[PDB]
Amino acid sequence: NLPPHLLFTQLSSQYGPLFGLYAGPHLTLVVSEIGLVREVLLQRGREFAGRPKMVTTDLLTQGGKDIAFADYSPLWKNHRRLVHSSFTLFGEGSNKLQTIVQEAADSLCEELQACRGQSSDLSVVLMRAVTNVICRLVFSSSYQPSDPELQTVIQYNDGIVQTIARGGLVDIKDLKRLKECVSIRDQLLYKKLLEHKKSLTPGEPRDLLDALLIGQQRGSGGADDITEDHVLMTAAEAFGAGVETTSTTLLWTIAFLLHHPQLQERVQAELDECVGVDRPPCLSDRPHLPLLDAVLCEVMRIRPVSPILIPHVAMQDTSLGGHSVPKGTRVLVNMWAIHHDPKHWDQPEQFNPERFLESSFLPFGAGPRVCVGESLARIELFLFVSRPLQRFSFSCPSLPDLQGRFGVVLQPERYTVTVTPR
Ligand SMILES: CC(=O)[C@H]1CC[C@H]2[C@@H]3CCC4=CC(=O)CC[C@]4(C)[C@H]3CC[C@]12C
Repeated sequence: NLPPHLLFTQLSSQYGPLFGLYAGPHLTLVVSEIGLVREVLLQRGREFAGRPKMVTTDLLTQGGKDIAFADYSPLWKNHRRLVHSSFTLFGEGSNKLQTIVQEAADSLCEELQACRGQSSDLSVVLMRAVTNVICRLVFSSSYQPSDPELQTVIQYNDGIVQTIARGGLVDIKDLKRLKECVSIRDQLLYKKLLEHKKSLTPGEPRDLLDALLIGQQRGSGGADDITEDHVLMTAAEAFGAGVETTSTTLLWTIAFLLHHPQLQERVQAELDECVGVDRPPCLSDRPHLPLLDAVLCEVMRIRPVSPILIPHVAMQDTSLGGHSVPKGTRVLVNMWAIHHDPKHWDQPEQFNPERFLESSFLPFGAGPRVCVGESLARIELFLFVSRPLQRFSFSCPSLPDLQGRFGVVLQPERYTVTVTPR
């Protein structure tokens, strides 16, 4: 009838913004209002920082050794501290990410030239580009578009997406097809991991994978220290969490610029004044591109990639609203609600980047469980989007459907778009 994110958004008007669903022994709360969600993420962030141990996830994360589906704990804090710093170093700390992402936007731009004068479907092409970026950032891969090993990775990532899309988080088989995908994935990375452990300079540099292995190098004894399996799982997750979210956010951006050609022209003016028409845009231009940033913020608001977050589990007996919340309780954060709440947003259903130009905006979550790839994401999307807008104009050749479909993320239905440069 109606997807859960809209259903509970819709019920929040008449009945409350906190809803309790029952199934089996576990209570499941759904939270559709900013104060409540802030209570879960920030205010009692630590209490609700647990994750649920499903069987798909176990396969995925070799038993909860990743970041996303592991419980808050001494081991998980060191692990994430290790991760967070790794990313910071590659993005803010220097220009390895900038370079990776610029040089990839080249390839992407080049691929698009050749697609003129078609009414191409991009999505594959972008998928490729963001996947390549993450291959680069994690292994120092040097694949070009045609490369078969890159093609392997997209194919096992793709299989995992397809598999999960049909089936379970079981919030609210064929589980063998995942194991298969997972195995080829686990092996290929491990190989890369072996290749990396052999050539390893701690001072620096040269890779997210290096950076974890160093961190794991410094690994006194069991209790709260990361094994090597977490390194591998964290590398796998950089794709798992990073590709489909980033590619989709790009797919929406473009989808919306088709509906708003004027706005696409306005951002293109911004780029022309501020950046050359030759120079590639780089991170230092960010402050000087206020509209673009607005556009990006708006896309992330209006079509949240995960309109319901992965559950937050109640680590101890706690409370929410003024209501007690037993240990083990699952809490679904309704990202669509808080991003479409008319109490907090004027014309929340209209695409208006100007609303970010002049509070309950949490595109990356927040609190202990906040996105660990936020800095990387933001840089990815800035760099990617400035370049194609600088080099290309995207028009309709009937306009794409902006409702959205739920794969493993919320995403627009496949569309054709005319791609035209200068
Ligand atoms: C909540 C969020 O936006 C991110 C954080 C972790 C991410 C998940 C991590 C596991 C995963 C692996 C994949 O290969 C596909 C997408 C999924 C299913 C990811 C969907 C987006 C998630 C759920």
